[PDB]
Amino acid sequence: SWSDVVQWSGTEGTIGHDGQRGPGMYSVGIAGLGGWDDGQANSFFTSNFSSAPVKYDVLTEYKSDAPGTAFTRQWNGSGWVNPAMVLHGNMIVNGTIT
Amino acid sequence: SWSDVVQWSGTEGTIGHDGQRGPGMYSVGIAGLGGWDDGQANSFFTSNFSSAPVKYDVLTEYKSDAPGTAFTRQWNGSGWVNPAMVLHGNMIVNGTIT
Amino acid sequence: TSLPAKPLEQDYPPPGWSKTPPNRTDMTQNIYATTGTLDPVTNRLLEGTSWSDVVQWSGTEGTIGHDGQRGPGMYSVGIAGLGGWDDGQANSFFTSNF
Repeated sequence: SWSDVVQWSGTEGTIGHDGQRGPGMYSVGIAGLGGWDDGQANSFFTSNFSSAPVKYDVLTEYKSDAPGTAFTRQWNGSGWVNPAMVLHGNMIVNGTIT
Repeated sequence: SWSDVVQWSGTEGTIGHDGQRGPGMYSVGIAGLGGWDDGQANSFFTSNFSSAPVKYDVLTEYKSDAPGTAFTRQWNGSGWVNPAMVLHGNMIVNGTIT
Repeated sequence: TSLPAKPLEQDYPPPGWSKTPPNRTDMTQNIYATTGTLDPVTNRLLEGTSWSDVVQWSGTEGTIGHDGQRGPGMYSVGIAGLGGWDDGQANSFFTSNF
């Protein structure tokens, strides 16, 4: 009888992976914000980016009704940590110019 | 004579597709803006991103000479629609703080 | 995963080899086949003849291609002690984050 059926021609390769997505100096607001929200930040990225945040990702969270209350954190690839030196144009919090 | 020429070795696969591009809370201005411009917004993405806008994409359009005139829309994957809750730090339009 | 060395043993099959093409559970690996003159009386290779040069016999997985490019945005970043546009700092920003 016929032998065991075996592949004879070439095989198409699978889908690989390419360069990672690039973040930006974003600025988003959350209603009723009293502090930095890791959950809201993660939800923002999951909803829009369709991918996890990447290394050195900077996102700014603030309460719009009182623009002084603003929080900025840097994603170092595993979580949100306080960045060493991040300075926005909206860094004027307590209405003071010296 | 020789038989019909047929492939004998493996075949390289084609190029697949990977995770989608991630948007951000962008803020762009258009000269002479009297309202939200779908065409200008699409031209902005086509020129810079080199790709179509993705789901939950937020872009802010404003007239720089009068910063109060600002418009923000969310791209829900098929068009620009009014977002449910988007609140920027520049949401102060009519010079009023209450 | 690579081209095996030519078998030296006259056994059918030689050590490390199988008479029938084994199932390719791992796609990255390839089925390599070599041929020789078999003696049915001894169930081994014919005296004075050996296995042919080892050649690929099954399909080959393709390499990783490239897809649509990353999309930028209307970003706004600050640098301490800035007296003018900094190409080096801008490039460092993109290399670190993007």
